Amino acid sequence: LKNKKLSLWEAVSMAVGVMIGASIFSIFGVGAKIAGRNLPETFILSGIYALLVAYSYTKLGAKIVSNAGPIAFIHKAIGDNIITGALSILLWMSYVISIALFAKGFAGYFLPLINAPINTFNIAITEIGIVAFFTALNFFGSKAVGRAEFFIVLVKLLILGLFIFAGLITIHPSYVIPDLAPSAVSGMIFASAIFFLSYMGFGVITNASEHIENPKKNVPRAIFISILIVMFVYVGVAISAIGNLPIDELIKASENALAVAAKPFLGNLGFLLISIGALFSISSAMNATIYGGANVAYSLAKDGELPEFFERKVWFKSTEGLYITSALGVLFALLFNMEGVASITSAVFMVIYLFVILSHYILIDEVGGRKEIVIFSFIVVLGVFLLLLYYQWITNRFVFYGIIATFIGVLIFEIIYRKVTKRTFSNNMYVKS
Ligand SMILES: CCCCCCCCCC
Ligand SMILES: CCCCCCCCCC
Repeated sequence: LKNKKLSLWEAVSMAVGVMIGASIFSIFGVGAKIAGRNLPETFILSGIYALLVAYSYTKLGAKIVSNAGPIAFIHKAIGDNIITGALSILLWMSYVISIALFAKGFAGYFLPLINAPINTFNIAITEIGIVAFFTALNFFGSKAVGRAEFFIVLVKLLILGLFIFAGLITIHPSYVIPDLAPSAVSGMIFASAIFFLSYMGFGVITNASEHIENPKKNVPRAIFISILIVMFVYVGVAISAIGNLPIDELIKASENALAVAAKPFLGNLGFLLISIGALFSISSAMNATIYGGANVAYSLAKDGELPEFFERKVWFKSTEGLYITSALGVLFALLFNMEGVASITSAVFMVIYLFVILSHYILIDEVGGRKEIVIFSFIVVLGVFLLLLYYQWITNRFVFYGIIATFIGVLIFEIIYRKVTKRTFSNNMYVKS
């Protein structure tokens, strides 16, 4: 008896697909708004943060194998307690808010495509509709869409290959050169904090590590390769879009930026292709996030453990979790705007990453690595976290309290859940590895 395993390239594709769905087709507009022409440099900077985090994930994942992902690293370092417990809930939440992000991104490209007006109602309906669709998919087609994921990722990479290389032919180099004004530089740095989520490949990979062939080798390789691929794609797309459309026209077309940005150099067929590619990209990212991420993370948080053998591409256990995940996802999507959801997601990922970096530090004699680099990584991510919170405090204080309420709500829930259920975590998550 054995799990259906992913090869290296399938694992790479999975992370690349999720990352592109979020960065290219969901939050790209927000980046044009905050970073403007410095957006290409924002992606690079966010990629540096991602690589610093990757240093820890790759060292830990070469030694520890578990579908519990970061929660296995954390348990191995600090044992079982309310922190470990709350982090398992937080990892689930990170998938929940990502679902809101994808739903929003889908609505943004979908409504202009069908000529529907942008309303608070039309947006709301389309988000509810797309989430409900992926919820229902559990019962009829989540595995089949799963088999289509690899081919959707290839196609959107080609489409974005076209966008990059055709776009570069006609770019104005005069709007490609980085703006070094103090306010252009500081917008670039604030955006980088929001755009940390652009490299959210860690989740789907490590939550699938036992379903990955030769995981001690291929989990670290998939994390590193996928980050490098998307770094090149993002920079190519930001330059091409920015060099072809007035920066203030990117911002008005925020919800579907790249389809409007394709028009100058690919005409109405480019608008159509980018829009259709966006819908498939986001769709495939949502399937990977729900069936592969959220299903795993919910069961681990609820049970304190996972089955040794299960189908990743369905809601394999505790079906109530599927409805809870979808309902909370729709809630976040209705309450906040794209920049809001992006900020909350990025904040949550940073807290997970900090505890992984800490775990790497505690377990350094066992897993290896340089203590200097690990401390450096921790300080960077913490700094970026606080920059994000500061930015929210001055820009949108509702988002600020939203972020704080999430962390606090998660910790309080853990204490109450642990007391009600007696649920505990053990080294049986990773002991066999
Ligand atoms: C608004 C409901 C959308 C219906 C699902 C369509 C599948 C997405 C593929 C483009
Ligand atoms: C993430 C914590 C999940 C708690 C829900 C348990 C409900 C049990 C349904 C029978």
